This record gives sequence, C-alpha cells and structure tokens, in this order.
Amino acid sequence: KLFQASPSVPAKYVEDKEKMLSRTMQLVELANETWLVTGRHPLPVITAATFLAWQSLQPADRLSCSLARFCKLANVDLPYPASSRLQELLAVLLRMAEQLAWLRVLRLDKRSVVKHIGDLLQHRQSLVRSAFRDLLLPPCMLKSPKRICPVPPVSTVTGDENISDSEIEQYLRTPQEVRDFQRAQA
Amino acid sequence: TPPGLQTDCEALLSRFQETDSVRFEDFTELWRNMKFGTIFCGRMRNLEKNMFTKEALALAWRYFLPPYTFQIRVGALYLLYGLYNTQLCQPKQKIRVALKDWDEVLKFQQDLVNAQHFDAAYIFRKLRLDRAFHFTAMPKLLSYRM
Amino acid sequence: CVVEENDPIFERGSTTTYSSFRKNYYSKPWSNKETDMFFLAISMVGTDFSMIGQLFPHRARIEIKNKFKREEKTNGWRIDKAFQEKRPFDFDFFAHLLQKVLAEEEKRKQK
Amino acid sequence: PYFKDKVTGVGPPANEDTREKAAQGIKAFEELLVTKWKNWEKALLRKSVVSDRLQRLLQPKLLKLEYLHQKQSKVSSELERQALEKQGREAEKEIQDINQLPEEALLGNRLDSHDWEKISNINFEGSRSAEEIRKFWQNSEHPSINKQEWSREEEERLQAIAAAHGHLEWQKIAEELGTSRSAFQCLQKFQQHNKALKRKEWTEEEDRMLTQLVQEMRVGSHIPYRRIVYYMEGRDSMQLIYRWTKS
Amino acid sequence: VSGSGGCNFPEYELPELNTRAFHVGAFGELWRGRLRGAGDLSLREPAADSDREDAAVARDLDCSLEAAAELRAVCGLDKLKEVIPENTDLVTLGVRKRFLEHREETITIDRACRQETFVYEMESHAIGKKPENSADMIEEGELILSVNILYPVIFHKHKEHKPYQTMLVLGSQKLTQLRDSIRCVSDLQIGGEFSNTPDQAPEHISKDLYKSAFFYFEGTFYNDKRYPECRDLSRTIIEWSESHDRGYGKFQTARMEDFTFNDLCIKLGFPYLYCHQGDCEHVIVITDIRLVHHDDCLDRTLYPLLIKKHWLWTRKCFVCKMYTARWVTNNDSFAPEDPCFFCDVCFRMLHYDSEGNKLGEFLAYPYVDPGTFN
Repeated sequence: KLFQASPSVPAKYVEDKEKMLSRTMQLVELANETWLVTGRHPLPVITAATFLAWQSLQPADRLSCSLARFCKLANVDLPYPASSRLQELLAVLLRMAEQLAWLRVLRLDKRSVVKHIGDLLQHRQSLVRSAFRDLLLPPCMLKSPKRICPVPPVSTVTGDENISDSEIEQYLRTPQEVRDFQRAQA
Repeated sequence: TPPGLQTDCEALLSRFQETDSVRFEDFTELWRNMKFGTIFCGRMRNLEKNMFTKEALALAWRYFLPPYTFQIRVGALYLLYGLYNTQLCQPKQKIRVALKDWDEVLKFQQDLVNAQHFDAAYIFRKLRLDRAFHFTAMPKLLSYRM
Repeated sequence: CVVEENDPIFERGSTTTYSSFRKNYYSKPWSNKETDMFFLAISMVGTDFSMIGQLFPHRARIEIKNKFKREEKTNGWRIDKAFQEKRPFDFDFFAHLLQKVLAEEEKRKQK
Repeated sequence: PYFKDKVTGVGPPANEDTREKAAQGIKAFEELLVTKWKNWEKALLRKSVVSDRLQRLLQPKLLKLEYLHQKQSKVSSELERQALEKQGREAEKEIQDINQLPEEALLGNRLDSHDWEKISNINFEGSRSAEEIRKFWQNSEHPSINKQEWSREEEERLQAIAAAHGHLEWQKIAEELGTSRSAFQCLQKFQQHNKALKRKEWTEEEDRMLTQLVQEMRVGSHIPYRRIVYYMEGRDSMQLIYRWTKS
Repeated sequence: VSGSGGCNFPEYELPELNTRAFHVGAFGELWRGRLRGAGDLSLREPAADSDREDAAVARDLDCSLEAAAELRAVCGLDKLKEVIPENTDLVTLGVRKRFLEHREETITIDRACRQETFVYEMESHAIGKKPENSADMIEEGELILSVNILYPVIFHKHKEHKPYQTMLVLGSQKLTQLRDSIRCVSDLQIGGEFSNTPDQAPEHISKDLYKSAFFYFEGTFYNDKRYPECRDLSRTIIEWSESHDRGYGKFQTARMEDFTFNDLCIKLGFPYLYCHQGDCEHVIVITDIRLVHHDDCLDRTLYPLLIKKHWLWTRKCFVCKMYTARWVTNNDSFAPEDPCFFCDVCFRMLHYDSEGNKLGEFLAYPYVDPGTFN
C-alpha cells in the first residue's frame, strides 16, 4: 500500500510504484544470479529485495526502520527467513561495494550501503563476475570443509556365518528383568 | 523538599511526641531551652533565605495534613505558628494550604469547641486572624517536566 | 450473547498469505546429567520406548525416540557400552532420582 | 513533557494559516538555526565529495567499457577484435591511472561544480543543508586554506587594502591581502582585533535613552547591557559596563 | 454546553502529577462560600483595647481571658533569639556553614544572583499597588490562576525543561485578555522580501495579518471572533479528528469573547493547547489556583503581568559580533554562511555600494530576534 497515500501511512513512506518495482526486479534478478533463491523459499527473498528498494529510494527518513516495522506498516505477514535473506543480500552488496572503487574507499557497511545500492545495480554485471572470480552455499558448508565426505572404513568381516551365542544371551531378557517389567507395567 | 529543614521539623516533632499532649507549657519550655529556630537570619542572601522560609512553611503545613497523634498535630501546627509570628523577614509568603485542608481544620475547630484545648484553640484563632493561610490545590508547585 | 468477551483481531489480509510447514513440535533440549541418566535408563531397559516414556513423565516419548536415533547416528560406541553394561531395574531409587532432577531443573529455572 | 499536545504527530493537518505562513516568507527563527560542525561530519563531507568526484569521473568510463563489451559480444569479426581488445586495455589503463592518482587532486578547486543537494540527501540524511555544505566546503574544508593563525602581519595590511578599495568587497580585500585564506576568517580576525568606531564622547543624549531603558525594561539590580548595546550602536561591552555602572 | 459534572475538590488521579477534571467558577464560588474573607484590606492596626477583645471572646466559644492573657504574653518577640548562629546542637547549621565556606571560596560579595533578583523584583512589582481609578479595585475572593507557557524550542532540553514565561490571570476577566497578553515572538515577526528596498518600513506585521488564534482545553475549542479577519483552523482540526474512528470523541466549539476562565473545565498540571498563526503552538500548564490577597496586586488593570520572564540570548551580528542582528540573508554570496545574520550598519556597508545599489544577488528578510521583549 506504499503507492497511494493512506491515512495510516504518512507521505514519507509512500514511494513511486514503477521505480520501486523495477528496483525490486533488479534485486531479485541479482539474487537469482547469485545463488540466493535456489533451494530457498522465493517470497522471503522478494520481501527482502522490495524492502531494500524501499529503503534505497529514500535512505535518510527510513534508515532506522526495521523489517518488522516495515511488515507492520505494510500489513503483511513477516516471513521468518526474510531477515536472513536480507543479511545475505546486504553482504553480497558489500562485496559489490568492495569491488567498486569509490565505495571500497568509503568503507561502507550493512547499514550505509543502502544509499549506494542503486549504483551497485548500474553495472552489477562485471561486479558479480568479479565477485564470483574471487558460489553461494549455506553458512554450515562454508566453514572450511576440509574433510569433505570422510571415507568410512570398509568393514566386510562376515566370519563363517555368525559370531557366538554370548551376544544372543546378552540380548535375551533375564527372568529378573522380565518380572521387573511386569511389575512396572502391571 | 528541603532536606535539613525537614530533618529539623521531624526531630522537633519527635521531641513533641514525648512532651506533654496539648499543653503549651512544654512548648514554652522548648522555645526557652532548645530554641529549635536558629537558622533564620544568619549571614545569607535574599532569595536563599526567602526560599528557605518558603519551603519551611510549605513542608511544615504539608506535614499537618496526615493523621497523627495530638502531640504531632499540635507540634507541627504551632511550630508553623511560631515561624510565622517570628517573621522578621520582609517579603510576603503566607503558609501554603490546601482547599479541603480548610474544611479539615474547620472540623478540628468544631472538635475543639467541645474539647478542653482552650490554649490551642486561642493560638489557632490568633493565627487565623493574622491572615497567614494561603491555600492551593497542591502543597507544592507541579508541572509535566517528568 | 457475547458481552464483550472477546477482542476482534485485524488479521487475515485479503491480499495474500504464505505457508509455515512447521506448527507444533517445538521440543526442548537435554543436558549433561539428563543424558547420563538417559543412558542409564537405556542400559537398564533396552530399546523399548514405551517403558522409557512411562518412566520419563516430563519428556515426550517422541523426543526420547529422536534422541535415541541421534545417538545411534552419532555416538555408536556409547550405545554399545550402554548395552554392554547392565543394571537391575530400580523403582524407588529411580523415583528419588526423578525428584532430584525436578529439584535440579527448579534450581536451573531460578538461575 | 512534549510540544504536540493536540496533534500528537501522526496526522497533523497543514491548515490554511500554516500554508500561508509557509508561502509568505515568514521564517522567524526555526530554519535559520545553526549547529556546530563535528569532526565525523567533516570526515563524511570529505569522503562524500571524493566519492562523488570519482564516481562522476568513472561513470563515463564505465559506460564506454560497457559499449566495448557490447561490441565484443555483438561483432563476430576477428580483424576488429584486436582493435577492440586494444581499446579495452587502454580504458583499463586509464581507470588504473585514475585510481592511482593521489588523494590530493580529486578534491576539486575552491569553486567547482558539484551536486550539493544530492550529496546531502544521500550522506548527511538531510541534517545539513546543501547551501551550508557548499559554504563549509568552499571556505572551511579545503586543504589549500592556511590554518596558521594571524602572525601579527595581516591586520594592518588588511585595513590598508580595505581603505584603498572602499571596504565594499571582502573577496577582493582578501585577494589583495593574498595570505591564501578565506575572506570570512580574515574579516573576522580583523574586526575582532580592530578598534570600535568611537561614536561620541559620552554625550547625555544616549545616557538619557539608557535611563529610559533602565526605567522601562530593567528588573532589580542586574542591567541587560546587551539590550543597552542593541540600541546604543558604536559601543563595546566592557567599556559600557565600567562607564555606565558609575556616575 | 454545560460543564463536566465533577466535585469541586480536586481529587488526585496520578501521584504528584495532576488531579482530575473540575470546574473553575464553581471552585471559586465554593471557595468564597466556605469562609467569610473580609481580611484583604490591611487594617490590622496602625487606648481601650482590653474591652474590645473581651467582647470578641464573648462572641467566641471561650468568653474568657484566662488562657488568652497568658498566650498573648507567651507568643512574643522579646523572648526570641545579627548573632552568629552557633554554640547550639543543630543539624541544618552544618549545611549552612558548609554553604558559607563554599561561598567564601569563590562567590565574591552579594551578586551573580541574576534570576534571584529577577524573581524578587517581579514579585515586589505586585506588592500593595493601588489602582488609578476607584472602580478598578479587585473585589475580595477573586480567583488568581498561575499558568506556565511553553512556546519555544530554543532552550535547554537538558536542564530539567524551562522554555518560556509564566503568567497570572484573574477568573472574572476574559480569556481574550490573556490571549493578547501572551508575549509571543511570532507576533512581532514580519514576513516579506526587502532586499531591493531595505529602507522600506515593514508594514502589516504577522500580529495584524494572522489574527487566527484558538485555545484548546479538554476537547473544547475556543476560537477568537473579535476581528473580521480571523479564520477557523478548528474546522480542519475537527475534520481530521472525525474523518476516522481514531478514538477521539466529539469536540465542542465556542467563542473566546464569551467564555471566561471561570467557565473553563481544566486539570491543574495537565497540558492544554494555544495555537495561533497556523503552527505557532503554546503548551499551557495551569499549575495553581488561588484567591486574591492584600499582599498581591489589587489592581485589575495589571494583575496579569509576568512572573517567570525566562532569559533569552540574542543573535549577534555575524560580521562585527558587537551588535545584535536585525536582518537574515539567504543565498548570499558575500555572506560567510547560508543561515547568516547581519545588523543594520554591517548589512548596509557590505551588501550595498557607496550609493546604495544592491551589490550581488541574495534574499534578505527582517530578522526579528527572539530577545525583543526583554
């Protein structure tokens, strides 16, 4: 509802429809080309992208606004992983800023790169190319996976046909344990 | 509230709590031997002394409001009486009172009319005639600064 | 008639809604002493989860089964040692240990 | 406490009197307030100006590199491919030299064209006005300004040059002074060091107005000497105090 | 519209913050009714004296001199303690001596007490002043209300909050008098561009142009209808308040020249609004309600004066730093800053040549400094 000025939402939060939709489309294309939507729910990424676009269209006024605050103002059920998707997308944007010259000198962060998100999408092709030159995977896999799929020791020792009857007896329940179980489940 | 003046008032009330009930004999003995009123002129400055006396009277009357024993009530009321009758100070102050406090003291007077507290009644009558009571809604000034 | 017994909720945005896929389970984790006494109960009974759930009132049988599967998948040597060792079934002392665990979790909540 | 008793601040309607006040030009004392500048604000200003300059320099180069990439991806010829690669490497070397240039020339001259409103609303979140940022960058945030204090050899020269020129143009006075400073600081120090105009030798025509002030707006014993000076032009605080306090 | 039904006694609602709703006219009426007064005349005393008090006690309850003759002798000054306050077991005297030492350390003689002397003189201005005409004598029992006002933002938000002046008002008098007595800087403020014509006298100040003003007390809108150029912003206010079910009930509208302080229904310590010139809003805090006394101002013509004239710092000329600024310039090249400030002589000698021609392009406006009333 950020297109028409309603009583609840003031005019500051209201932004243009076409420009914000184009920015969200560019952001979700970036997410699809940076391996962010593959394997994850798409709608959280869509929400994160539209939120970043709404913040980049006017960083000053809504720099303090949070994801839950935006969901409340828009009357939309907040997706759970949307926050994580936002944290990953902003990290990718920081990588793009490090790729760019003036931004890597400015030394921005996950809160100050929102004002230059727009510039990042101007030439995002070469930026993403260089970012992949220097694969997006879950955080649980990028923790220096040194021993990938450790080879288990093959143990095909079958004996002749069995082992012994001591294990049979140790598996069989003793009369004491039988009586105890019967007393317990009486 | 004035810290040291409140301390002095409470100490004098504690002493009145062991003095006689209502008779002015012990009040005279105190005013003679202890002279609770000492810091009134000294060598201080105009507004310092003014606010001193103002807060003194204000809190001494605010302490008259809650219900206590006759000792404490007489003590507070006539401490106020003495502090007002020894007003060698020049500016106008008047004791800070409340709206319903007037009806409370009116019921007190109606009780003295049947009680044998003639000395207390006469002193309160003189205090009324001296035009010492100034009434408000709150025993102090209040705003929305908090 | 409902005499202001409930409050209207401004939910169910007609526009759209998403899915959850996770509703109820919301289990509660274990601790070191709880894992120790759980291995004791294993060594004392076996793999029959019915008796284990009966003797554990405060933990669900499904959670106990999940824990046993996790131990079978991660710590096999511990399960082997538990099955190697054996203890006769104790009831009164086990109830005393249950009271002790209740007191311990009460102290934990206090902390 | 609060200053929003009636309209809390959620739906305050801009009424006719409000829009008329806004469109007439009556700016009493609200927008004209000035706040002191901070060190992190100075750093942010410098960083924003440098980034804006570098971005405006690189954007044409980036568009040219994009055009070269499009030519590479669309042209299937091999003879022109060598020329395209040579031009791409030339553009790469140009960008390399631009990035290698030291951080002393990319700040701009004293009076250069920039986008003050853009820089403000992007970096300063609108807290600093575009005009204030322009002035601060033109006369207080340049590396060519002499931060050294006046070495007792500028006041006399400045007053002489001002007498020669006509006291009409601070900029020309400062340029004739030639100490590589901003005219604002020069005039500030000159007027803080120089003598007053010495209107008259305490004629009672002004003393009677001072007495009228003492009778109409004085409260007790303290005297608002600044209220006095506001009407008694050509005077100074210390002298007026010492003189008017007596006799 | 009748007043809100409530007891005259101001029953508390929040601890040491404010009381509940109540009326003012009935408050004062009951206040005068529950006592006889007849003491605000200063006629105690400048011969037969015993018989008069004997007859007085004869109407009193005791009708005897047994206790009075002793108590009047006891309650004297000849038996009362100038002398140095020492040589006695005390408590507050320690703090007194510590303050005396702290004073002898740095405080020099008897001065630096600016606000103190201000309060002293502003309180003495109302001591025993008689009216010029005999018909202007304030009757006994008149309601005196103390009302703090917070108009401005330019002050210490840190120092426990003290932005603006406090006033005293009489009950029987009209609210229009308070309206006209509030000394707002926005009333002296003047709008218009005068860069090309600096010598032109600014005419039609904001006080005369924007006559729109209205009070707001407990949902009641008092709009001034004394002048034929006053608009009604309460119309748009009510439109906004009623366009949506925001929880605000219906508000009543009345005239300011027909409702006095007595007819108001206020809460001591509760903030009310006084909005004029569109956006110039004052937070009104009515703190105390008291009756008239012979020690207070007995002249109805200037009972409303001022009691807390908060000091304000004037904006000095940015060029010379010796005179208070009178003109504000925007988009001025010769000016060192954007929100710049100049006085008459500096502005004339900087922005104009030897003949008076406008040197350079800029936008100049008459800067009415806030420190114009004091």
